[PDB]
Amino acid sequence: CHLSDMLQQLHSVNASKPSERGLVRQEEAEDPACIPIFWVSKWVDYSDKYGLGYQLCDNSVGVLFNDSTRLILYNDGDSLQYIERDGTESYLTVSSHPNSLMKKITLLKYFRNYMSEHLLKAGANITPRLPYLRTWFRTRSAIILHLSNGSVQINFFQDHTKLILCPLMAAVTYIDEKRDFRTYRLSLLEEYGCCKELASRLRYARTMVDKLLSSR
Amino acid sequence: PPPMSSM
Repeated sequence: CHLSDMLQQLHSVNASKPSERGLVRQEEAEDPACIPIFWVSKWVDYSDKYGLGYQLCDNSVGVLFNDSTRLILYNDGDSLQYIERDGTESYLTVSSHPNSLMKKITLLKYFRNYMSEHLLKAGANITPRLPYLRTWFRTRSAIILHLSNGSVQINFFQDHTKLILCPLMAAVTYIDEKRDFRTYRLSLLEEYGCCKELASRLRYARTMVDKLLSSR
Repeated sequence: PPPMSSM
């Protein structure tokens, strides 16, 4: 769990008051070598009945089911990863699958088909540099998605802005209102500052990471 | 609340 590292990285950037000091030189904090490998491109909240389905940017699809199990279909459309409630990981294929997983596979295929047909692909214009969804929650303002590689993604509903936080790179990717996809080193935002918009979202992010840490 | 991401 790299959540503690993430919280520390956010504590540090926020404490530097990046938008409240001198000349903001945000462009100097950009680091394309830190562009994430994975993020959530689409999601469907069917948690009142089945669970939460998501598409990663590589076109792989996962579901976190209401029974606390996870099923992930690789982008080849056949290879499967199943994670039981106790945490046991199994690797198989749809072509071979146990009869006991037929229902969950079918559900996943419906999720997959819907996302492929109906939703915008977040970061669609970007070539990325397999994690599963550890957990998620929603607020009035955002959906928060925690990936098993330590990444935390926050999608804001009102303005469609998004953060992808990676504690391994100590980086943040910001997708703005114009769908501009920019990756920054957090330490460099400390060094060079950032706009009020990103600064406010990083403050929000800290609160969300606290929530993740307090509900582990 | 929106039950899915942006269309």
